[PDB]
Amino acid sequence: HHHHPMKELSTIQKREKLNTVERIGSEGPGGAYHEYVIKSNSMDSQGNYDVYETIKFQKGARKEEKSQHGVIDSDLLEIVRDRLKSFQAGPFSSRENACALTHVEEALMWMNRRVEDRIERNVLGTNTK
Amino acid sequence: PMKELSTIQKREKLNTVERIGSEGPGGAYHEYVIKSNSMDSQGNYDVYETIKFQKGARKEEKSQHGVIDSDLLEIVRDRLKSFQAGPFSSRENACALTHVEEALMWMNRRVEDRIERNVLGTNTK
Ligand SMILES: Nc1ncnc2c1ncn2[C@@H]1O[C@@H]2COP(=O)(O)OP(=O)(O)OC[C@H]3O[C@@H](O[C@H]2[C@H]1O)[C@H](O)[C@@H]3O
Ligand SMILES: Nc1ncnc2c1ncn2[C@@H]1O[C@@H]2COP(=O)(O)OP(=O)(O)OC[C@H]3O[C@@H](O[C@H]2[C@H]1O)[C@H](O)[C@@H]3O
Repeated sequence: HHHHPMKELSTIQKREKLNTVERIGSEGPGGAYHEYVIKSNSMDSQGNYDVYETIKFQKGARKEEKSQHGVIDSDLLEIVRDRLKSFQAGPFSSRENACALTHVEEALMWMNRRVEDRIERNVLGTNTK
Repeated sequence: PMKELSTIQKREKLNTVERIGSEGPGGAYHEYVIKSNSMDSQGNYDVYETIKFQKGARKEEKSQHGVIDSDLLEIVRDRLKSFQAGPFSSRENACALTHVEEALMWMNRRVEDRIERNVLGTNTK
């Protein structure tokens, strides 16, 4: 349904990118964006994107008022973790995937570490340092 | 038919994640659902989002287009940097961000290795 700047993310990958990732909206809680669109570099025969998917993040903490519900970052990393685990058990494994997986799991471990630190201080879900 | 992922986080999880469909190319699933642990007043999920991955390499025929893992990590990267520059920063975020960026760098290395071996977009080791 979508026809083909500052908003596009500058990615680590530079060559042969499948998609562009773009931040949607304005800065919100914490100074972060809470909507992104992943869109193909390819057109269909009449100029629509082959891929145009939106990701909406939980906007406004859980114990704070008026919060839009959505995805949280650890969910995305858990998906990527499951896919790399699968590729590693399959026919096209690689050292690079492994290194990436280990780093993804440690990123997830640090995100959980943040969750538990905020539980322990009784600030999880509030607009607090 | 749970198909639910065993996550690193074990407490206060906002959402569950599920693999949808069957194993595909390379032995991986290409569709996932992120689903609330919370319901609205009539039992519907507050969050029900689906992520469909590029299934079957870009150069082969008969491929379903979609997202690739670098996109998800690039989004999480941006978000963490924004949080880091903002009011509610943390060491934990900084460590997670550095690990996310290194994961992204290892993913690029695969891409660049497959470009140099000139197998990118094909079903080869
Ligand atoms: N790695 C981070 N992940 C999320 N949020 C972060 C991080 N680092 C800093 N923040 C900021 O602290 C607040 C409290 O977060 P929290 O208590 O952990 O939140 P949550 O219950 O999981 O909700 C999540 C939503 O909260 C809102 O505020 C957040 C942000 O402003 C945001 O809009 C969220 O998208
Ligand atoms: N970290 C990995 N990321 C992706 N794919 C991986 C990884 N590790 C191993 N694989 C396997 O090698 C094939 C060639 O991948 P590729 O040549 O790099 O890329 P692609 O053209 O972007 O297509 C992408 C689609 O390809 C299909 O096969 C893939 C997998 O079987 C998959 O269903 C993809 O969803």
